[PDB]
Amino acid sequence: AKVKATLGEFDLRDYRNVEVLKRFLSETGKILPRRRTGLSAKEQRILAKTIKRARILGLLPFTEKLVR
Amino acid sequence: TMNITSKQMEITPAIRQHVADRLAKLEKWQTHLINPHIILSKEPQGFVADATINTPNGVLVASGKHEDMYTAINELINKLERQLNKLQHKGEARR
Amino acid sequence: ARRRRAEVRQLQPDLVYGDVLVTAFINKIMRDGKKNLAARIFYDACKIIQEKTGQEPLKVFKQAVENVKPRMEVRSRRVGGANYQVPMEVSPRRQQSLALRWLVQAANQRPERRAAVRIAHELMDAAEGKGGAVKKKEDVERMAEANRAYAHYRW
Amino acid sequence: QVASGRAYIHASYNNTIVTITDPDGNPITWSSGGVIGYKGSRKGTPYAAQLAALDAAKKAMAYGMQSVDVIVRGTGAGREQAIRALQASGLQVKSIVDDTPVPHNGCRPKKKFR
RNA sequence: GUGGGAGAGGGUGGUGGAAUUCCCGGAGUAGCGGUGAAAUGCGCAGAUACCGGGAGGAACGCCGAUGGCGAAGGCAGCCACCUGGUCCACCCGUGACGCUGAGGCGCGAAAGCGUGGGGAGCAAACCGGAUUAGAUACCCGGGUAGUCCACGCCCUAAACGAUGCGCGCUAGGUCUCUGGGUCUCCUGGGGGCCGAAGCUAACGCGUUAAGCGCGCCGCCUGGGGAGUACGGCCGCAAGGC
Ligand SMILES: [Mg+2]
Ligand SMILES: [Mg+2]
Ligand SMILES: [Mg+2]
Ligand SMILES: [Mg+2]
Ligand SMILES: [Mg+2]
Ligand SMILES: [Mg+2]
Ligand SMILES: [Mg+2]
Ligand SMILES: [Mg+2]
Ligand SMILES: [Mg+2]
Ligand SMILES: [Mg+2]
Ligand SMILES: [Mg+2]
Ligand SMILES: [Mg+2]
Ligand SMILES: [Mg+2]
Ligand SMILES: [Mg+2]
Ligand SMILES: [Mg+2]
Ligand SMILES: [Mg+2]
Ligand SMILES: [Mg+2]
Ligand SMILES: [Mg+2]
Ligand SMILES: [Mg+2]
Ligand SMILES: [Mg+2]
Ligand SMILES: [Mg+2]
Ligand SMILES: [Mg+2]
Ligand SMILES: [Mg+2]
Ligand SMILES: [Mg+2]
Ligand SMILES: [Mg+2]
Ligand SMILES: [Mg+2]
Ligand SMILES: [Mg+2]
Ligand SMILES: [Mg+2]
Ligand SMILES: [Mg+2]
Ligand SMILES: [Mg+2]
Ligand SMILES: [Mg+2]
Ligand SMILES: [Mg+2]
Ligand SMILES: [Mg+2]
Ligand SMILES: [Mg+2]
Ligand SMILES: [Mg+2]
Ligand SMILES: [Mg+2]
Ligand SMILES: [Mg+2]
Ligand SMILES: [Mg+2]
Ligand SMILES: [Mg+2]
Ligand SMILES: [Mg+2]
Repeated sequence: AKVKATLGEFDLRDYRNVEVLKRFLSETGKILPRRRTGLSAKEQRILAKTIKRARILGLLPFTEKLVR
Repeated sequence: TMNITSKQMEITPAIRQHVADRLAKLEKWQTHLINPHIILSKEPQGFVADATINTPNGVLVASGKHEDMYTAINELINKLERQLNKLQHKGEARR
Repeated sequence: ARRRRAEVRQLQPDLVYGDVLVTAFINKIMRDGKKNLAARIFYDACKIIQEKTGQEPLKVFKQAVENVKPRMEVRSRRVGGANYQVPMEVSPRRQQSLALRWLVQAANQRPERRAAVRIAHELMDAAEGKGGAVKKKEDVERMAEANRAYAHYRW
Repeated sequence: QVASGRAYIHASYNNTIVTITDPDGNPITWSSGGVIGYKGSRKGTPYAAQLAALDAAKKAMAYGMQSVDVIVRGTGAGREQAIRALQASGLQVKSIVDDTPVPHNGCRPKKKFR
């Protein structure tokens, strides 16, 4: 279930877009690994940098509790 | 109690109580030394001292060998001490 | 028993009640191979089991055996630096064996002078739930239980 | 007197503690492996967690508690057993959430943990 | 020179959340904590577990990698500024302007030192509890320097790839990071693995050589005595060369 396919053509590097970015976080809030996001290396970097900006802005979380 | 066998040798009350005294070193560990038995013996190279002892946690067996009889006996106790500290501490690897 | 599984012998059923459980018992009464002896005791007791408390000595015997077999027992493992008494169920094999053993053992500690009487009475009481044997059972079983929380170290 | 409320499970390697709260999160009653007759490492066991979670729910039911959400903290031997035991309590277990706290690489741990 | 790229390279300011500790308010009761098992310790003077509020310091989870960057030491939340190194393309400028490098100069982990801040967590020394024959330890409960910041010193190391720098030459296979191309692939620069030849005492090395060659520098010459003594230079001392 690879994520870059689960979504269209986008801008990773756009920190305001919470609907795209939310997909790249796990259920627990963690930045998902390449093994999931399907980003390349260079990509996955730009991802995490911008995810992080967004979480400072209040948009994406930092942690989330795990619901069973 | 403690028995000493001087094999093919003419031993003495004095050196007997000396070996009783050297063996006393193992009393250090405070563990029952059951019917200990030393054997003193000549040999062309030098003397030989054997001892075989059972304790609640196992048995000690060892041979000392040397020119001087007394250094043979010491060697014997030195070897016995090691064996005794090992029976006493061995499973403490209980993590 | 390193190698395979250790066969449990079956046993010739007895020449009075035709039931294996009796010979095992008689076997447990036996001492120094003298089996004829081991027999009369059981049967003599069986005289007494009818004489007093008129009933079916077979019934009484087979009852007090089920009144003895321990359902749960402790068997102790070394873990780390302490030896834990551990709760485990007894095999039907082992329960029989523990049944018969405590029965006799407790029998022979009774104050009765004549052996078969001792056997008579111990069985009559165990049928009812009273005696040295029964205790040993209930005992072993409270010693399990209370260890219930060591039931995870269980093989 | 509250029917809806919360169960907090504190599960360490040493013990298991259950505290039941109001919906606001104020303790109604609590229990631990120690509250049952266990001392030493026996407190740590899953059986102990169970016995503790029961007694906690039990006590809670006397204040008329029926529904709880269950909140779980720590990695214990008794973690799962406590969860189980509340479900078999007669309490409703309206949910289960893991809140176990974790540093984003915080304070230096005691030497044991390095 | 022009034009592009990747990066935890360095310095300065600022800034976010998780967590630990403490304090305050609430609610609650008989234990919590800890170990191999315990005890010291904390707790009815209300602890632990739970909720709200506050203070403060340090380190930055996921991403994260066998990854990246740096001459080495070493460098990791996020933002901006100042700034070094380095790679690719174009084949445009100069015209051997190179290589190495005794001395010199500068950088140099941790610990340590000075002056002044700061101090949550951790923790030499130190105090207890256990373990043990004993236990000036390992394990447990406490705990001060220090760990953090500024400035100034110290100059060490298993400071390691135990492998000095530059250049040229000598099969390939595989996966990986980062460029450029007419994109199965081709091709530079880097990080790994397996291996031609060849090397090696063996282990192993092998276009990231320990192969084949040139240049320059450093170093070795049996073990201990000893990185000691003496002299000298350096340092506040420790102590370094
Ligand atoms: Mg405990
Ligand atoms: Mg920086
Ligand atoms: Mg800053
Ligand atoms: Mg309070
Ligand atoms: Mg009071
Ligand atoms: Mg709080
Ligand atoms: Mg690396
Ligand atoms: Mg290094
Ligand atoms: Mg030209
Ligand atoms: Mg020209
Ligand atoms: Mg120089
Ligand atoms: Mg330094
Ligand atoms: Mg320092
Ligand atoms: Mg110093
Ligand atoms: Mg000092
Ligand atoms: Mg200082
Ligand atoms: Mg100071
Ligand atoms: Mg302090
Ligand atoms: Mg002393
Ligand atoms: Mg001490
Ligand atoms: Mg300590
Ligand atoms: Mg401490
Ligand atoms: Mg303090
Ligand atoms: Mg290394
Ligand atoms: Mg060197
Ligand atoms: Mg050099
Ligand atoms: Mg390469
Ligand atoms: Mg490099
Ligand atoms: Mg190789
Ligand atoms: Mg070859
Ligand atoms: Mg190659
Ligand atoms: Mg070589
Ligand atoms: Mg020499
Ligand atoms: Mg010497
Ligand atoms: Mg030195
Ligand atoms: Mg010197
Ligand atoms: Mg000098
Ligand atoms: Mg001077
Ligand atoms: Mg000083
Ligand atoms: Mg040197």
